[PDB]
This record gives sequence, structure tokens and C-alpha cells, in this order.
Amino acid sequence: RKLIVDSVKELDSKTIRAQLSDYSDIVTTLDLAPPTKKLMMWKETGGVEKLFSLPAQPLWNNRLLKLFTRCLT
Amino acid sequence: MLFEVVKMGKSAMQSVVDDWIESYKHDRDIALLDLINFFIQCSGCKGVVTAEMFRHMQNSEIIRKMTEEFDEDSGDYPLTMAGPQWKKFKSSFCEFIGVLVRQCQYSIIYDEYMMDTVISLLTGLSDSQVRAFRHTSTLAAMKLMTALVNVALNLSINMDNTQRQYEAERNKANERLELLLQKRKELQENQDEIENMMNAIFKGVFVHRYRDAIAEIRAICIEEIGIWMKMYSDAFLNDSYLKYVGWTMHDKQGEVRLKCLTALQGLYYNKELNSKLELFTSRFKDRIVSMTLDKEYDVAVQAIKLLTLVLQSSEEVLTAEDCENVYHLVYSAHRPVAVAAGEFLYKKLFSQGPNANLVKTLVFFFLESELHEHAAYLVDSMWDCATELLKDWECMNSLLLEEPLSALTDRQESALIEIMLCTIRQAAECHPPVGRGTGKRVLTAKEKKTQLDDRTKITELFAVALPQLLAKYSVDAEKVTNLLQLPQYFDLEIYTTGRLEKHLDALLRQIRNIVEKHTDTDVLEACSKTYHALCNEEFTIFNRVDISRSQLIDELADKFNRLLEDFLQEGEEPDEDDAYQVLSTLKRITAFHNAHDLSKWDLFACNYKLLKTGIENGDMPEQIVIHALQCTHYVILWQLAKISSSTKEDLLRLKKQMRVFCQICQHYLTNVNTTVKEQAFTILCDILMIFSHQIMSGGRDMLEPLVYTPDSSLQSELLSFILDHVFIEQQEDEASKIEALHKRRNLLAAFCKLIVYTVVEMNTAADIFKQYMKYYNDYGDIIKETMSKTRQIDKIQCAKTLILSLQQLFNEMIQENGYNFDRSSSTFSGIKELARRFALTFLKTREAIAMLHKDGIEFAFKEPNPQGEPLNLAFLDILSEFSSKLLRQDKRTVYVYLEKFMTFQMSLVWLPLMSYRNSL
Amino acid sequence: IDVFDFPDN
Repeated sequence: RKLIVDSVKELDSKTIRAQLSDYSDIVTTLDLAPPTKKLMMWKETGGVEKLFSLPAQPLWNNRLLKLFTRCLT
Repeated sequence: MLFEVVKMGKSAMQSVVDDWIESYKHDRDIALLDLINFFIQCSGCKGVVTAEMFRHMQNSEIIRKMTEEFDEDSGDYPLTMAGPQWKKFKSSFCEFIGVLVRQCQYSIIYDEYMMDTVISLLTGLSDSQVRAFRHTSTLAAMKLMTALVNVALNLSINMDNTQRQYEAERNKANERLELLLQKRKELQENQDEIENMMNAIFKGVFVHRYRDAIAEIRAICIEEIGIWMKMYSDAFLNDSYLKYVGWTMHDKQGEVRLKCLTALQGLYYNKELNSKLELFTSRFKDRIVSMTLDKEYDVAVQAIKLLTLVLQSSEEVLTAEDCENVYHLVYSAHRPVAVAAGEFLYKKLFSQGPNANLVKTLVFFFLESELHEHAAYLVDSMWDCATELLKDWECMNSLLLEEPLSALTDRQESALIEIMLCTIRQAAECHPPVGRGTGKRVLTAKEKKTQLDDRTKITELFAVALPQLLAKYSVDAEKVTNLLQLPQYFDLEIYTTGRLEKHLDALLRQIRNIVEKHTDTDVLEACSKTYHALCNEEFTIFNRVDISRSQLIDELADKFNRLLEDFLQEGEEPDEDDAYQVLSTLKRITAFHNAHDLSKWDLFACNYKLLKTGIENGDMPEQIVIHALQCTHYVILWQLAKISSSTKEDLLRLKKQMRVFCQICQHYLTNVNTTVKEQAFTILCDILMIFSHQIMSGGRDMLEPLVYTPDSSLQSELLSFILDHVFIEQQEDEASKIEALHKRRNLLAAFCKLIVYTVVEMNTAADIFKQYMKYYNDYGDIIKETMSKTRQIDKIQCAKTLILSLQQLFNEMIQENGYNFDRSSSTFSGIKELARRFALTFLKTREAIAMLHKDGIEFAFKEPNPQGEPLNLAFLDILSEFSSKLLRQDKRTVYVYLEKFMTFQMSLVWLPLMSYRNSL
Repeated sequence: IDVFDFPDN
């Protein structure tokens, strides 16, 4: 029989008094967005996708970038 | 026949109940039996109840039988199954029961025989360990209870209307009010029969499954207790009911903590003289405030949104730290939390111009909560709340120029500009910053108009005002950099349209004013990208700016040259401040070479002459060499940008430059300066990519003469940089180390650019693969990306480096243990686990795994025991992890290649070898 | 705020 039978139906009086007294495992700390200007740039130019497809030394003019992106598949 | 009607029935729900009540009126029992079997079969129970059962068999007995004849095929019941053809079921099932009661509301739900029966059967299934019965019956029982509340609400109204009917007939025969007071009594009885049923389901079902073990059944009962307290708020908004929500706010499942807040939200948006809520807030305010950082974010949003509804209702209850805590969430990474945090901020603190008071408030707020060094995310958090305030650029512009009426501090100045730039950017390009926008959301036709409108309003307003601002704050470098971003978002068509060419002249004369004064590397990078934006071929002023562009660089090169002939003389020993001079104008040039064709000045000489000094005498400031290599690199990429009609000769002249520069960075990469290697190595990994086999990959067969391939020496000198400066052992809190790792990751990316792309031999990738389970967080994502792309280049030679990594982590062991080490230590166990994760890279994955064993076996005996019966035997309990993915036909194939070295005496301290064969 | 306090049971 694959019929779902629950061997325990209710939650006991004690394990609810514990839930009310300790919600610490369901709260967290603040996931800050990039705090610094540069940490925003390196989040956009991070990860494998943008890393493997962009130079190490940043190229500002588009014609210089193309030389680096011409040599990629 | 009733069950399938509710599932596959597109027929209206009120029609089914009425046709059902016709069957009930004709004979009650035959109608009840199919209503029971309706519920039994709503749970997925493929059984059926007979007439002898309902005549004699008890409720507990009937539930026992239906679990025998349940005849399920899986563990799924209707309410769990997926697809819209089943959420049409959850809806049809709920609407059937609410409509059923409300139609019976008059004269039938009082026969004290039908409702009585259903509740007794529903209250029974709602206690079966069978989840499908408990879940179904509990959803039913709750939908039936809401119906009874609605019925109870009409008994209240209709009884108040009779009481009005009565007293009017007392103030104005007595047999007409004696007929009324019996009506009032009949209604009183009817309410008592209804209250009983509500009690029978509350105490029978709710007070047990609200704390059920299955989370889906606790979310069922809190949602409905929130509905009761909302719709009959007079009778049900007590504390004896609110308690069951104040407790369930602490539940450990997210789905439940949501269904509490949203139910509580219903109680505050009404906001109709909440007075019982004042007590319930007192006790649970601290928990609700905590929930704005709930581990699940949907909860956090609704916790914030709820606190705003608490603010509007009272505003007296939220202390100070409570509110301040919600304010910080505007900097959160999850945008839904952030926008609803800023809704709570605007509602709480915002209520030379009208907005002049408000913009000071924002500034002061941005300065007080020092979590962010910049306002990009602060602005997006409130882009939805206060959009007419963030776009009042006249108000900010006057507050920076127009002197006070009746002041402003340097810090608030350097903050107001930051907020002004962010609003301008989010206005021009209509999308939130990185880490907030969901995707590349296409712009609405209404939004494109709102986008082109302020884009011009920005260009029109600041084209005049920008030079004034750049003239009053020209000295603070931190300020001008923000203020030399405004052109990126201009619409340059409006400088020619409308007498404004005068103002661009005031701008350019102001720009070249600050580049004559500053040395900060971030100011000139913005000056350079300004000139690169104003020098556009489309627009009507390419010429008027190319003048100042070439006019300025003239003044630069004329200086730079004169500074070199005195700084690079044999006799004079130049000094500290003479070096400051050459660095200043060097920085001034380097940042301009990156975004501007400056081969028309041919700067290769002075840098090549400068570099030759630094490596020769070994006494050159780091900032000059760093800026030299850069400026150099920028001349080679600019010449290469102009190459067939373009003079087919000077090609080899560019190769000599490229070739000698490559040798320059080879001697500089070996320097003791950490920063100087960083820029040398970086320029190498970018150069070796451009002048590589791929320079003719697509088209351009003509650019083939230019031929560079790295030395066997330059390769090992590049990899040794990765080992000493990226794989280090494991200044300002966490804001700096993430900046450091994001630098170290950009380096390992530029070298793994070379490996995938055949710029260096692939066997180098073994000193990096061996770190995949050491630096999984730090550099793991790059390794498994370079490794999976190499497998898709050379399926077999990868297996020859994957093992070279395992081979080099084996003599990495004995190098600081000895050949007698424990072959089960967590050090060894990790290499054993690294092998399991390596064999999972494997369709053509057959010829590779063969040669991998062969390179493993031929190494395991590669040195014999100089004293004894061997060496390197242990490498085979490592290699055993690969034999799983090997083929059933290769049990033979490789064992004789194994027997090429295993003798008859060995197959007779040796555990490693016995496990290897045991995998075949 | 005694109704809110969970009972001993």
C-alpha cells in the first residue's frame, strides 16, 4: 500500500512552547546589496559567463573590445 | 456520478447544488449517501459506500473500510496533484460546499439531521491517520465553517432588522408585535442551532489540525480563521480567536507564517476602529518586526507591508529601534523587500521649493545609516514610492547652487550629488541596478514616453547647469567623478537644437580644467569616458569636441615629451617630486589612450624607452611601470584596430612592438612588487588572447602574419603566478575581502581563458583542477567551467590531466608525510572523494577512461621498492573510483594492460592493489 | 495578555 498514513497527526504542547520561545532558526541577517560602487561593477562582471567573455584589463572603447571578442568562437 | 461533475464539470456550481437539493427533497437518504461518497471520493478513495453501511455501520467503521477498499495506485490524492485541471478541482470542491450551505441556509440546515450527519462524517475523516482523508475533510470542514459564519451573519442582521421592526411598532394592534416577538425568538433558536454547528467544527476540527503535523493542513486552518475574523469581525475578532494566529506566527514552516500575516493584514486594512488589535499588537509587535528578516522572503515582504498597515492605524506603537530596523532593509538584496521597506520609510518620514525640505531629509537619511557607500540601491528602493520627488532635479540643482535664504555641509554636498546621479541613471535607462531587476523587462509604450521625456528634461536642464556645478566643486575629486557621469545619459541632439553650443564650450573648458589639476585615477577615467561620449559620429558636434580633444592631448604630449628627456638622462639622478611630475601627466595620458585613438601621436617610443629603464636599473616607481604597461598595451591595440587598404607593410613593425612588449612583461612579471606583477600578468593574459590562433578564426585571413605563441618558459612563469597569488592560504571587514576575491577571480578567469582556448598546453590545468574541492566557494565555479569545456575540446587528453592533478596531489602528500602514511586519513579520504567527483565527468566517454587507467597504473609502479619484495601502490584505491563508470567490456581490456605489470606473485601493505582488481 | 499565553494542558 503506497497510501500515505501519518503515524503522528498533531504537534505536542511542548514542541509549540518551544516554537514560541525560540524563533531564532527562522530569522536571519540582512543580505546587503553591493555596499560599494566597485562591488557593483564586479557583481555585473563576475560569474563565469561574463568573466570568460570579457578581458582582464578593461577596454573602454568598443573597437578595442572587439579585437578581444573577435577571438572567441 | 457527482464526483466527476465537480472535476470535469464546466457547469455552474449553483446549478449542481440546486439539482442536488431536488434529489434531497425527493428522498433525503439516497441524497445523503452520494454526498458522503462525494467526500470519500474527493480524497481519491476509489471505494464506495453502500446502503447497508449508512443504515447500520458506524462512522469509524466506514472510514476503516474505505482504507481497505482504497485501491490507490500511488501516494497522491487530488489536493496534492498538479496541473490546472486540478486547481480547477480545489476551486470547484470549495465552491460546492459554500454554495451548498448558503442555499440550504433557510429551512433545511435546521432539520437537525443533514448538517448533523455531514459534520459527524467530516469530523471523523479529520482524525484519520490517512493523510488524504485528514487533508480533504479538514479543507471541507473549514469551507463549511465559513459558510456557517456567513449564515450566522445573516441571522444577526435579520434579527437586528426585526428588532427595529418591533420597537417602531411599540412607538406606534398588540397582536402585530406578539407575531414579531415570536419571529425574534424563532431567529434566536436558529442562531443557537448554527452556533452549535460552528462549535462542533471549531472544537472538533480546528483546535486539532491547526497544529497538525502536515504543514499544508496548518496553512489551511489559519487562512480560514483569518477569514472568520474579517467577515464577522463583530463576533469573531476576539483574543480567544486571535491567539491561534499569534501562536502560529512562530511556526517553523514558511507557508504557514505567510498565511498568518496575510490573514492579519485583512484585519488592519479594514482599520475600522481596531481596539482588540491594540492588545494583540502589544504582545506580538516584536515578533512581527523580527519577521522582516524571516528566512523565507515572501514572509519578510508581508511582514514589512503589515507594519505599514500598523503605522497608518496607530503610529504610536513602533518605538524607535523598531522603525530604524525596517529602514535598513531598503539596502537588502531582494528587491520586493526593499521596495516595501521604502514604502514604510516614505510613509514614516516624508509627508528653495516644496520638495526642498524632502530632499534634505533623504540626504541626511542616506548619510546616517552607513551601510552603503553609495545611493544606487537606496534610490531603487523608493523608485516606486516617491517618483515625483526623486525626479525633481530643479530642486536638487538649486540646493547645490542657490546660496541659503535665511547652509549645507561638504558631506551633504558630496551626498546630494550621489543621489542626484543615481536618480538620473535610473531615469535615463529605465531599469533597476544589478541585483534588483528581474531580467531584461521590455519597456512599456507608456514607459518609453516617460523615458524619452525626462531623458530630455535631464539633457536640457543640466547641459546648462553641469558646467556651473563642475566649476563650484572642481576641487573635491570625490565630487567631480560623480558629476562627470551626467553626459553618458544626455541626448546630444538637443545641444545643437536650441542655442546651447555656448554651454558645451563652458563644459569642455571646465573638463580640461580639472584634468590639469587632478591626478586621481578615477577622475580621469571619467574625463576620458566623457570625451568618448561627446565624440560620436551620429551627432551634430563630433567636430566641436574633437578639437578640444586633440587640442588637449597636444598640451599633454608636448609636456610628456619634455618631461622624459630630463627624467631619463644618464648624468642627473631624478628625484621624488620630479617623479610625481612624470606620473601625473602619464596617468593623464594612460586613461585617455583606453577610449581614444591616440596612435595619431605614436606614444610607443616614450613608453618603450621608459620601460627599458625600469627593468635595466631596477629602480622605477610602481605607479609609473603600472601606468607604462597600460599605456603601451593601449597603443598596440589601437594600431591593430586600423588594420587591407591600410598600408600592408608596417604589419611586421607592429609584431616587433608586440614581441618586445611581451618580453618586457616577462621580466616585469618576475618583479618583487605584488601590484606590478598584477598589471603585467593581466596585460599578458589579454595580449596572448588577442594575438592568438583565433585572430583569423572567423574572417580576416589577412591578419595571419602576426604570429605569437607563448614560450614553454612564459607558460610556467604565468602558471606560477596563479599558484603564489590566487591560491593563497585560507583589511576592512567583509567589504574589502570580497573586493579582493573578485580581483583574484578575474585573474584565474584570464588564465583559464588561455587553457580552454588552446593558448597554452592543456596539461597546465592540472595544478588548478587539484584545487576544485579546496576552493569550491572561492574559485570553484571557474574550475568546473574550464574543466567541462576542456572535456568538450579533447575528451581523452582531459583524463590525462585530471589524473595529473591526482598524481600531483599524491606526491604533494608524500612530500610532507613519507611513503608509510595512513591510507584512510581525511587527507587521503579527500583525494579519494576527489576521484569520485572526477569520474562523474563521464557519448565517446570510453577511449578516455581507458587511457586514464593506463596513466594511473603506469605511475603506480613507476618506481620500485629499493628494499623489499614496491612504491606508489596507494594510487589504486584512488583509481578504483573510476572503475565504476568503465565499460563491462573493459574489465578484460585493461586488466591485461594491468597484468603488463602485475605478476602471478603479487596476486597472492598490499590492500590498495587487491581493491583495484576487485572493481572489475 | 493571559489568553495569548499557552496553557499547561
